Amino acid sequence: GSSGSSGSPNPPKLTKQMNAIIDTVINYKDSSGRQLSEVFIQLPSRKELPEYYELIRKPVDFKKIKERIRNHKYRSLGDLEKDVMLLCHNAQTFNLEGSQIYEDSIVLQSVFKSARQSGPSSG
Repeated sequence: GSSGSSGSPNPPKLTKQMNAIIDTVINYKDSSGRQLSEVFIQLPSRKELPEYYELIRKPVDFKKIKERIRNHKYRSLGDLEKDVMLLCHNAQTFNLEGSQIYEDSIVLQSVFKSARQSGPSSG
C-alpha cells in the first residue's frame, strides 16, 4: 500500500527544485520562437476526442503537474518524474513517429533531466 499524509507543506528546498525543472522544461524552446510545451498545455475534451482517453492510460497535462506542486501534493521529486515522463509518453503513443509533435516529446525529456542538474544551484 501507500501512505503519507500532507501534514506539513513541502520545504522551499524541495518545492523550488520541482519548479526549476518544469519551469525550464515548459519554458524551453527549440524553434526560433515556436515553443513546444504549447501543444502540451491543454488537452482535448472527452466529447470532442474521446478515443484519446480510450488508448491513453493517464492523459495528464502541464497545468495539472504544476497545480500539484502548489497543492503540496507531490511528496518527493520522483513523483514529479512519474507524471512528467507520462505527459510525454502519451504523445509518442498518439502522435506518429518522426513527426512534428513526436520529436518535441523527445526534446522535452532531454530538458527535464538536464534541469535536475543545471539549475539555480550556484555553490
